[PDB]
Amino acid sequence: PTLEWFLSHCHIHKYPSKSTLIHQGEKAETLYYIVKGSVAVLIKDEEGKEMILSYLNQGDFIGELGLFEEGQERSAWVRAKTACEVAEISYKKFRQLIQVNPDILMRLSAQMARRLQVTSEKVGNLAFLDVTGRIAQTLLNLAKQPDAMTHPDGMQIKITRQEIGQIVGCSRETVGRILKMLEDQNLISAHGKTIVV
Amino acid sequence: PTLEWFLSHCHIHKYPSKSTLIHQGEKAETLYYIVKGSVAVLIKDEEGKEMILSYLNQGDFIGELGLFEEGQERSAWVRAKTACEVAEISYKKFRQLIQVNPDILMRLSAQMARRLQVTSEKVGNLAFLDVTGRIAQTLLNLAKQPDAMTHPDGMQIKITRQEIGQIVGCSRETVGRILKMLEDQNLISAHGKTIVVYG
DNA sequence: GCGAAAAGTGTGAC
DNA sequence: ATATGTCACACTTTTCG
DNA sequence: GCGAAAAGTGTGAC
DNA sequence: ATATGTCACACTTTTCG
Repeated sequence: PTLEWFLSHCHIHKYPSKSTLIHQGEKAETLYYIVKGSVAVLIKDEEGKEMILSYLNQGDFIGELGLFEEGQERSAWVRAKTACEVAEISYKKFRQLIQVNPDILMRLSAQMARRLQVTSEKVGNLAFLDVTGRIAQTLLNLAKQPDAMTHPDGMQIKITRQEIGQIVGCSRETVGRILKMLEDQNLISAHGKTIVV
Repeated sequence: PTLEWFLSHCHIHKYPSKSTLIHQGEKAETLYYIVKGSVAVLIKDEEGKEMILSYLNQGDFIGELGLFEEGQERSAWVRAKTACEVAEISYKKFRQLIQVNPDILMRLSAQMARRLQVTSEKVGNLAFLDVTGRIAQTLLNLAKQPDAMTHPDGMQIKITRQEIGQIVGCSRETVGRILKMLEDQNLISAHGKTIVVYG
């Protein structure tokens, strides 16, 4: 609909998996769009520890926060979870496409709107739930979003305790002994893959 | 400017301190705007422990997360920190107000860009810093807010150690202690009103 | 500006 | 208290040419 | 579906 | 190896009518 006139004016690129689309602090000049695939947003403490803030996918805009004031820089990091085709438009041409048609600027804002809600939750979990709890929300919320494939009884999913470790914010081994205390307790089963029940 | 174009379409409302302007469950259908005053956004623990997410000052929009979808609830709480003339429109008259002068969709979206930056940072702080870390930072920030009196040396923040405990995610006593330590180092001076930068 | 009622705060071994 | 992190390395379990 | 690295992971007790 | 949460209430400071 609106997207094709939009998606026409962009330069399109294919990023191999694990590439770095965006760097923290780099000066924000380009908006992006995930035409194919998925990406990861994560930030970093000067002493190297990193935390995933979210997974983004086909349909979502990227690097939109730089768009509204200028001077500023990329707020987070965006790596390629897998291959992607990314339409890229300078802020400037986009600042224009909005003057022609108001619909794409909305299609952005809706996007930032649910992300400001999904993020605020994440603050509350970090502050109210102990790790064990955050991990069960992660294993629920993960095991549903499109990556997840319909297990007979309780969807399945592929995640490393390492990575659960950077969403929940604890470490592979604590993620470890706890996860098991779930299999035992009986609300999940796992072995490389994680079978939610 | 057309912000006035906006208010002249809106309808004000006077609130008093501590009054909860929005509540975490109800249906979003109005989009506030803070004429005069400050308000605080916070969520709650399964039993009441609050966690203030951010304060919102005059010239801010409130409850704009429903504006882009139907039948979504209000996601947090918002209580007047002070008195607040808070303008109102409704979702639809607002969209009707958009397809005409695109400007304020822009002025709203911009505020929602900052918020995700600030909130992203907060999740950095909770996940990376330890309490003295997070409390120093809270103090760097509030020292920087709009509601901060000037002091010869440093900024005079006015605040309740109970509040810092909420903002930061720690209990009341932990704040009291840390606050003490920082004074001993001569980094602040406290007594209800606090001064950041020695004293 | 008054103070009385309400709200805020330390303390310390687990 | 009570919850969670941090150590080394041989260990699985998953990678793919 | 072949094995061989490459990843990813469980110790425990401070 | 560690940090911060806990519990009660005299005592201190803020509120607001």
